[PDB]
Amino acid sequence: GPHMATGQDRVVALVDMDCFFVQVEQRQNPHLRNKPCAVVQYKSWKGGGIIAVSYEARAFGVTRSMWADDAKKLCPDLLLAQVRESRGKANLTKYREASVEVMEIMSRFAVIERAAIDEAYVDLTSAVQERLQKLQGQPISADLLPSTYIEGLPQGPEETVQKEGMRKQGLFQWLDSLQIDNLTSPDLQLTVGAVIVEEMRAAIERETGFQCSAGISHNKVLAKLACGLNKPNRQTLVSHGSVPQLFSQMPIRKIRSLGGKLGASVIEILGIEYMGELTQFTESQLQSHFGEKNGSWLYAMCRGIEHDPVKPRQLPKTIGCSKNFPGKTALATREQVQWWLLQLAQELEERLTKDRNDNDRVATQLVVSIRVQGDKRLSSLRRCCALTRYDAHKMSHDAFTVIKNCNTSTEWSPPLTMLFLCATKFSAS
DNA sequence: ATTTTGACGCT
DNA sequence: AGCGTCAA
Ligand SMILES: Nc1ncnc2c1ncn2[C@H]1C[C@H](O)[C@@H](COP(=O)(O)NP(=O)(O)OP(=O)(O)O)O1
Ligand SMILES: [Mg+2]
Ligand SMILES: [Mg+2]
Repeated sequence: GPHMATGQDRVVALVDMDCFFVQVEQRQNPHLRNKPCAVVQYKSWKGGGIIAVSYEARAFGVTRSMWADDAKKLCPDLLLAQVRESRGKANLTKYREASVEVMEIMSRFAVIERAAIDEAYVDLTSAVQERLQKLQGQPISADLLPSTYIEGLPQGPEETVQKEGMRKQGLFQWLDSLQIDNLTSPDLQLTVGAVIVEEMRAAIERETGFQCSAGISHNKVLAKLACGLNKPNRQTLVSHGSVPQLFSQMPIRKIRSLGGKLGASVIEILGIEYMGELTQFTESQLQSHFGEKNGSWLYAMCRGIEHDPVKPRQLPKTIGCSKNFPGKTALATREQVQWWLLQLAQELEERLTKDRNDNDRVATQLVVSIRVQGDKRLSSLRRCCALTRYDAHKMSHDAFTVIKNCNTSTEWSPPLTMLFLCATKFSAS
């Protein structure tokens, strides 16, 4: 009753760029704008692998991971932009730099947690408190929320036939119901959060040209889920009260962290399909099947409650470079292995030197990882060494030294299907 | 031959 | 420390 926490203490947003790498390339090349477009890496093997797809191309069925030759079978007029290749490998610098543009804009509004190259969480609790104080009892106009959806609305009792009509009808129902007079109202706090996110998204688009979607809720899992509900170029508010109906038909795998083996086990062991069905288990039952940590997390999450903080971290914690060597291209000679370690180490050196100048820090550990032909696991072996000098020849030599005894017997066997260098354990400089 | 990353958990 | 999970 009066003591049941409801996980309504925070306002959290997740901002995710729409078809991000495609938009970077469309900004650079106006010929690609408003077209079915994709970004591809490599070209010789089946036209290259698609890693990003414009919404116009998705309408034809083009997806991430498709070979470009096959995408062309679905979408003959598909336009393609190629990832830069340097030193024999795909080089993602352009997208990392565009990411920095967006992150630097978002951080003007609030503390952000960089969650991936194109998305960040925002803890808006303090900003909402401030805006509620400058704005005192003044109602919030629908004009302040021109691209916001209220999940679950409209409900109940003809513009309803088109999607913008429905959006406005749901928003009107929501705002009509709001009580602006209580500064402690969670629903009001979320609404002010959404106003701020509209401002943030407008700033991102104005200052970079890039469009994005966003979720606004009380925690990161719900913000992330909300964000995906009305992509692209829209934002979605998931209130605490919307959770029971939303979760009643939500496949377990759609919640972040449950998309893999753990989610599959939740489905298989409990014989359920949707997140809401989890409410019928005690915390102890869930802990018994999935462990203390997972059990408690699931017990709270299925009720819309999660406490994971927005971490104050705008910069990546590691800087890595990897290359796969599939099928017949697997590395089978000592010289091959050393040459590719050098290529990787040279890209890594460039990125580390820039990072040291920009961010006043230095990496102190080098992690070397390899995969052997036949092993399905991403990494077959991982070994570390000291990272004491930003020198590509030294880093590549040290990596060879730490992995050379994996070679069973001038020849390398079994052939290597992946090399990976990662700089870790940063200290201030 | 789904590539190139990145964060965090378990022991 | 080294491996495993999940993710974009
Ligand atoms: N498996 C993968 N491998 C390589 N790059 C990937 C990737 N998944 C994503 N990327 C890269 C390429 C992507 O552009 C970028 C962001 O990933 P998203 O946010 O998952 N997808 P996007 O922004 O394209 O579309 P929208 O969000 O509107 O659905 O990260
Ligand atoms: Mg995105
Ligand atoms: Mg994303």
